[PDB]
Amino acid sequence: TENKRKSMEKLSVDGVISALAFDQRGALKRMMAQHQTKEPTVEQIEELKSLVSEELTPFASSILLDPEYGLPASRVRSEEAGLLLAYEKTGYDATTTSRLPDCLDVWSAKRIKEAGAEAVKFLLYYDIDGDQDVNEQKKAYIERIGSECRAEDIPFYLEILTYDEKIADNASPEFAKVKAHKVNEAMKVFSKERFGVDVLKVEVPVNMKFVEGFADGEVLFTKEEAAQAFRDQEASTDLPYIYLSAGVSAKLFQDTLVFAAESGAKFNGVLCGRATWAGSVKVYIEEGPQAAREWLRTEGFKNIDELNKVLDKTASPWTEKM
Repeated sequence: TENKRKSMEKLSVDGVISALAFDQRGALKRMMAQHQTKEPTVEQIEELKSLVSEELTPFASSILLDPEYGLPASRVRSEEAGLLLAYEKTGYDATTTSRLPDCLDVWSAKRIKEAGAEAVKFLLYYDIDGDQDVNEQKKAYIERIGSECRAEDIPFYLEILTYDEKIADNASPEFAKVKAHKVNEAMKVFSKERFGVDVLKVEVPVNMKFVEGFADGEVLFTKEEAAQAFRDQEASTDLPYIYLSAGVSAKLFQDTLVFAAESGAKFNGVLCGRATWAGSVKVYIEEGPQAAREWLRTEGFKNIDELNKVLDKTASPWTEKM
């Protein structure tokens, strides 16, 4: 575990993971498609990932990229930034309820390490209350990956995105009502030794947009209830865990971290994506590479710098977990 520990250190600063997430594929294409009539190209996708990597990794402990479009971007990251690579095929088949995991066809943990990565990240969709046989298949799949990573001596970062088989839209009030249970129970399953997880990458256990004080519409939760969901999450695992930002704004994500910390969560960092760099997409598409670069240096930098200042007072070192 000395090789894993020193990889873990390459992904962190002072035992805190302050990482930039840009393995988005499907979601990035949908964003780019809003601003031009032509289909987003391979060249366009590769270039924007490269710009964000070159410009913002000086201010991140590591960057998460996908092997499909992100390999050029991985090669321009700052000297001090570690690399994580995504291992799962993107998205999911919405015509079925199972969302079964599937690794990229020509990739292995060994090849990911040979690409210069210090971690393998894998995203799993998980409904704790879903079909038991579907769940058995998923658990066996994660066992395999965790074994691969042990053999190649590379940290395994498991991303869990929760869902309910019975609910199509995870932004809805009916999903917000069961999110805490979905998130916290999933973490308990995948914290077991047999899965070989080094770091859990997880959602905050509340949709803050339905919490009193944050909410503009229906209120579902008091702040106390929200705070308890965070404590329940903290008690769900002894593993290092970090928060993904998903589609929330920079400011809402920052406010959530302060709230998590005040509640008693001992999260160990974040993998923050769209909140930090989303504004660059429209600029890239409408005005080009140089204009995107100028946005990244000014506005992008401000988003990430403001994130780092919040992390310095909210996040806890993972060194106190192993």
